[PDB]
Amino acid sequence: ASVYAWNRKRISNCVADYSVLYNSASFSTFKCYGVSPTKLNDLCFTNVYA
Amino acid sequence: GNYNYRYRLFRKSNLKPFERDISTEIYQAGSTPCNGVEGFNCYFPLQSYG
Repeated sequence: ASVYAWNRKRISNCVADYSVLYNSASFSTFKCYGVSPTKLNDLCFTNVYA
Repeated sequence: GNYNYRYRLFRKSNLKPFERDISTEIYQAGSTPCNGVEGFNCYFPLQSYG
């Protein structure tokens, strides 16, 4: 989608394997400002907005 | 901007009490090994204050 009308994807009621997304080499930018990248597979959150 | 003061943002494990670690070794934050070479998920342990 376009930036002025960015889609908001809600991720909930499921298990997320952030290691698979993290280890992909095509991602040239992976910057987390409130959490640790290696702790994403251990922490739990109510819902995720994408 | 004074950059003479540096802090260690990344380490593999926590320090012991009254332990000084001055090692400038590259940090493996990802699945791909670094082998002492900077790059993706291979960040310098020392960062300077602004």
